[PDB]
Amino acid sequence: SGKSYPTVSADYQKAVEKAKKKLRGFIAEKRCAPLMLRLAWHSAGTFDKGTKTGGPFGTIKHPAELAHSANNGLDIAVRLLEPLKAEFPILSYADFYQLAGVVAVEVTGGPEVPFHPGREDKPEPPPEGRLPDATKGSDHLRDVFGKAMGLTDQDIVALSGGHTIGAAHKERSGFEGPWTSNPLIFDNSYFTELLSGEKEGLLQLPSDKALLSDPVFRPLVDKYAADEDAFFADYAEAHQKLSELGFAD
Ligand code: HEM
Ligand SMILES: O=C(NO)c1ccccc1O
Ligand code: NA
Repeated sequence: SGKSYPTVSADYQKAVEKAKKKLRGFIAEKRCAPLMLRLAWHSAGTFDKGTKTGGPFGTIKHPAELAHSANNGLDIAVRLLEPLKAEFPILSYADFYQLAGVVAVEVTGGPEVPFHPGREDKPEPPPEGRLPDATKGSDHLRDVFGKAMGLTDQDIVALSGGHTIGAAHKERSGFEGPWTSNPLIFDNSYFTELLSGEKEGLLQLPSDKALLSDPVFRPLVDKYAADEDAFFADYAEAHQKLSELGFAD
């Protein structure tokens, strides 16, 4: 929607296809899908529509951006991918990381998020502080996803469902544990667990709980808890948009 994707060479397209396969096997074996989804989303989620700065242009590999507190632990993800990236010198880091995020969702059983190549790596990381704060609520979520990224309220709730895989770590954010009973399985359980309340061994952030009390977010939580197909459709739409912020406009 509103996108005009660039032309890339046949050899570039060949590399995308081969890298997709290599990433599947690597991410599945290493059990790092959630960390790779977090990497891709943290790279993309810095987009500010007003200034057209940040976004999915490969800058998350820069030591300066990895040092942002919201990126605690993503240095591990960058290191894990570097040997594989080196097998695909023709690819931009931006394309590679966004492809890794799409693959992370696929190999855990989630929707097939469309992918288009051609992002060009940008020289300078954006300023720290654009990623969302786990202790804040719905006004903050709309500031970050809406006023900065330019995504919709539907996209906020669907993308929050990325917590359906993975966990927090007390040494990284300070929060601790998985949102779901099957942290390597991508399904609608994040919403089921959010709605059933606190269960021992499972995590809810204040930012997750904010979805339950908001008049626009709550009907979406309910929809996704009742209808995984609907969640998968809206998730794929939102993740594609996120992965393409500032790209091919
Ligand atoms: C809605 C606002 C969000 C907030 C406040 C938030 C906050 C957090 C926090 C505090 C952690 C734990 C980090 C750690 O301690 O390891 C985390 C992890 C994670 N986030 Fe988010 N997040 C948000 C949105 C998203 C989005 C949009 C996605 C992707 C679609 C996402 C994907 C993930 C994943 C997969 C993990 C698990 C990482 C792992 O298992 O190592 N999050 N998030
Ligand atoms: O990993 C995160 N989000 O996915 C995250 C981690 C720490 C602080 C804020 C955040 O948004
Ligand atoms: Na899960």
